[PDB]
Amino acid sequence: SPLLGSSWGGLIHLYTATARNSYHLQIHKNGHVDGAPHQTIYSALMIRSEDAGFVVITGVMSRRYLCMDFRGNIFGSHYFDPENCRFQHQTLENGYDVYHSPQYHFLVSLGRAKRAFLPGMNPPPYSQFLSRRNEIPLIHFN
Ligand SMILES: O=S(=O)(O)OC[C@H]1O[C@@](COS(=O)(=O)O)(O[C@H]2O[C@H](COS(=O)(=O)O)[C@@H](OS(=O)(=O)O)[C@H](OS(=O)(=O)O)[C@H]2OS(=O)(=O)O)[C@@H](OS(=O)(=O)O)[C@@H]1OS(=O)(=O)O
Repeated sequence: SPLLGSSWGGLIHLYTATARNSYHLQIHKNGHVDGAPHQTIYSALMIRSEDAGFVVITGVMSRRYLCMDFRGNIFGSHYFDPENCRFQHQTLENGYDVYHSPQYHFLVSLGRAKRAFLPGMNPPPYSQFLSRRNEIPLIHFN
């Protein structure tokens, strides 16, 4: 499905390129967040950039904001809460990206192992992301 620059929707799929098992972050209609081996309409995200490297991420099809609780668990919420739904984004020296809670420090990741982004150490491979341009034709979104 060859798409033009004016037909991919500006949507991005976050892929755990360096993890042992790589997936695209998926936000389901019910708010559950997991991984999809290949791009799906539910892994298509709108990543809104703000100042100072902060971002607000929304799953286009689920209509939910990516949020995180105090334990680092991520989920999709229909309601935006600044204490849980805004992340600090940053590109590491190795070229991959990480997203972490400015209040809880935990890194966004797909599995049960939650790790805090702390100064003086490197984040684990499973928490590193690569932004992949959406390749799913827009007719599939709704
Ligand atoms: O926190 S831990 O130190 O215990 O590590 C857990 C995370 O380790 C990974 C790899 O991390 S990475 O190196 O940064 O990429 O892999 C480990 O767990 C997976 C998933 O296990 S699970 O029980 O099904 O959930 C194992 O993969 S698999 O064999 O099940 O397919 C890994 O085994 S293997 O090396 O692939 O053979 C296992 O590695 S190890 O034994 O700890 O060395 C992350 O999983 S990953 O994201 O799928 O790559 C783990 O993250 S997780 O949140 O725990 O799932």
